[PDB]
Order: sequence, then C-alpha cells, then structure tokens
Amino acid sequence: SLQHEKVTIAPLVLLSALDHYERTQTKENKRCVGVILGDANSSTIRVTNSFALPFEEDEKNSDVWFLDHNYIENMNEMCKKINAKEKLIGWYHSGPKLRASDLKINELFKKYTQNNPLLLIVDVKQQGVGLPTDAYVAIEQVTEKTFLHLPCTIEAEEAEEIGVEHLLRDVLEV
Amino acid sequence: KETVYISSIALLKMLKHGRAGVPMEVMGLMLGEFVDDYTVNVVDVFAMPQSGTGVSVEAVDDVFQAKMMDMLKQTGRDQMVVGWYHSHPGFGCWLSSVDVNTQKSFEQLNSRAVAVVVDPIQSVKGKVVIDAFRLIDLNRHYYSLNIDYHKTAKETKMLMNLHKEQ
Repeated sequence: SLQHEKVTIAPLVLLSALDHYERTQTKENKRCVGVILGDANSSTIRVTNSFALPFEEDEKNSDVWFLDHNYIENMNEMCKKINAKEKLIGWYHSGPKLRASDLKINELFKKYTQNNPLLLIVDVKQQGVGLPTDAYVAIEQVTEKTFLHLPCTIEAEEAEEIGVEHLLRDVLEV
Repeated sequence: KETVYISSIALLKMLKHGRAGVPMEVMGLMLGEFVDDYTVNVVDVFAMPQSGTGVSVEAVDDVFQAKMMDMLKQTGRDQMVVGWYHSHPGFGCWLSSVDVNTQKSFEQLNSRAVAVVVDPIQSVKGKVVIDAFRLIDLNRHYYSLNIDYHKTAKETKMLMNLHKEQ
C-alpha cells in the first residue's frame, strides 16, 4: 500500500476553524466549511493553515449546496503570495460528523488540490472523547467511492509550540 | 494604563508569519476593535506580501488589502484595522526611524492605531519576545503598552489538545 498513513494538524488550524464557526454565529444543525493548507506530498499529510469559505446548504435537501469557486481561487492566490510552501490540500468542516453531501463536495475540491483531497472535520463543539479532529480521504471500494479514516495527531512547529504554551500559562499555574 | 489584548489566532499567526519570513522582516495588519481609550482588542491579523521596498508604508499593498478585507467580510470577519505588526528577526522589539514614520501614517488614518513588534529569533519556550507601541502625543517619540491575551473557554480546551496526555 502507498496510501497516506496519517495526518498532523497545527493548533492554529483548530483555533481558526473554531473562530470561523463563532464569528459567523453558526447555529445548529448548520456547519461552517473552509479550505485547509499544508503539505500532502508524503505518507504524512501535514495540515498547517486554513481559510474560511462562503458556503450555503439546503436543510430540506442534502443534494443542494453552494460553494463559491471564485472565492477559493481568489483567496488561494493571496495565500500563495504570502507563503507558497502551504499548498491547497483539502477542506474542512465543523461536522461534528460526516454528512451525506461530503463525497460530492469533496469531488469539487478535487479540482483544486494536487493530492487526493483531505477532508478534515474539526468538531468545534468539542464533545468527543479524544481529539476534536477526524481526517478522511476518498477511495474506491468493492465499486463505489467511500471515505477512508486516517489517524490524526496535533503537532506544532516551534513557533506555535511557544505560542500555545504562552497562551495556556495561567491555566498551567492553576 | 493602556492594554492591547491579543487573541489566540492573532498571536499564533504573528509568530508563524515572523518565523516563516526569517531572515527577512515581515509585516501585516491587525484587526479588532477599540474598546475604550485604554483598550485595544486584536482579534485577528493578516500577512502582507514581501515587497522590495522592505517594511514601510510603501509595503502596504492597497489592492491586496482591499481584496483581503472584502473576502474576510464575506466570511464573518468585519473588524477595523486597529494597527499593524512587523518582525525584527534577532534584534528585539522597538521602532526604527522608518517604523516611526510608518506608525505615523497609521496614526493619521486612526489616532488609536497600535504598532506591534515581534522577534521570531529570540522568541523561545517560554519567552515570547513581543511589544506594542504608540507614538507620544527632548521628549521621546513613542511608548510601550501592556500586552495581555484573551482566550475563550472553548479556545482553552482546543489548545489543550497539543499535549493532550499532558
């Protein structure tokens, strides 16, 4: 097997997903959706940044949703001018679970990623036992498309490590 | 006493950006709200592209900035530019003469504007090397403000995943 084995996610991405959900006043059953950036050139996909997307979907009909293609291209173009090392590698949503439309939405991101797109669900409500992240890539089985569940860890480069420690200091004390 | 409250994503973005730019200085804009005369909330930032001119008012790409601000509004972030940040890789937090001129341009747009400076080289565990400045209204030209960090409970729980076993 040559398949991706695992996924790492930067703490910034978790906080960015949460900030997206909160600043848009996302309200239940609804979810927020965006793009993830990083490096998927190896068996370990490294998710290191993200940006929010305009997104709308029909409660009465899972087949009905809209994503702004122009927004993806225009924002990614700005992201590239800032840091070209962080490539467009997939998408995220706030879940908390896989939704019926996700394999079809994933097919759209497939037009923007060099890799097989990574879907990251960030459970911004944080009601899970473990990590508030679940990672998936679409694969064929039997034949039909299905999501393969990849294990996640949270990992930070030195800058973020220093930042997170700084932010949690007053909690560590107590 | 004046205080700049910096949010979790603002701090992480500024450290990340400064470190990515090394050995070059980087700059970006800070977004947030002026709460009262002694209080600035920085809730978010975004990076400006590197320019040949180095970090100065010329480095502010108005087209980039307008596009970015408009796209942020579309996804629920429509906060005021409350200042700017720039990195000083290896040489600490202060304002150079050119930095004072930049800050004067920000201040003419909005007299409450704040200049944050971060040093990505000297920042280490557990020492973030960062400061915030405004110009003064023989006397010095500028002064430092208190910095603190605002985090929600939800954010606190989220951050604790980094070393979750602890």
